[PDB]
Amino acid sequence: HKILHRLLQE
Amino acid sequence: PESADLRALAKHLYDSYIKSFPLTKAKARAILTGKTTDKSPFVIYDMNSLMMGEDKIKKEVAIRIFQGCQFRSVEAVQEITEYAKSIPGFVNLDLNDQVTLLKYGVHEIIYTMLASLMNKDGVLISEGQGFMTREFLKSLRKPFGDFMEPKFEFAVKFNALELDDSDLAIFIAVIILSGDRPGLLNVKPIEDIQDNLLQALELQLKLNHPESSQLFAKLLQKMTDLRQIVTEHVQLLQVIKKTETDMSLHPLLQEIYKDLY
Ligand SMILES: *c1ccc([N+](=O)[O-])cc1C(=O)N=C
Repeated sequence: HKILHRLLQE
Repeated sequence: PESADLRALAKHLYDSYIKSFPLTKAKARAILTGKTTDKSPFVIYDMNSLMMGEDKIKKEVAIRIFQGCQFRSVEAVQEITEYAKSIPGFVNLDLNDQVTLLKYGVHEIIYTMLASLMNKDGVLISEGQGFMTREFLKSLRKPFGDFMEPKFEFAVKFNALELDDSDLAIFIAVIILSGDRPGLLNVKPIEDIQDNLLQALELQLKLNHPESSQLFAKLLQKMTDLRQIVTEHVQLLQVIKKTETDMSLHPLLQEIYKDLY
């Protein structure tokens, strides 16, 4: 879940 | 007393909700009613209207529509993830739970929110600038003609409950924090938060609709309808993902749908 992590990480 | 802490949470979430979502039920109704100072939406009732309408919006017709619908969902997921982050306690959870909570939550919330945008006849689009008819969407060729119809059916029942943006802000929080999604590592802290959110949601419904009773209970029955509606949908994506190779599914959407119901 690459983008989800990214979105959450932001 | 405690009703204070919960009154606060409800206002924090409404604030967060309004920052996060561009088009509220408030303006959407105003537009749909037409009782507003802004220019009316460009109605899209057929292929001709659509083509003329193309200029006022952000490959065969049906597949074009589905790609727009795709573009928009992705923006939805971003708005919802941003909102989730503002739920007190949400970001303290395991990052893998955060992902799971969202992975399963987002389609339930899209449909909750679509309904603010819908009526018996059709659905607002491009931030209230279009109004794409329900007749027109049915008319699309299989499988695409059955894609939006279950959501109109849900919408007509849900919009009856006459909920407010302030009610919805909490209602969507409660959905996201469902401790019973496949593959959570640590359920307890999620359930902890949901109990808060459910109390705040109960208070909010007593306060905002003091004449109406059982809106709370009615509303929690609908939370189960959605999971079914979302399953029915994921199934449809499999049907669409297979019978059409002409189309590509968006990476973010893939993430969600892969290993989902
Ligand atoms: C439209 C098109 C595609 C998808 N999807 O694959 O998840 C969802 C939607 C939708 O109903 N968006 C508002």
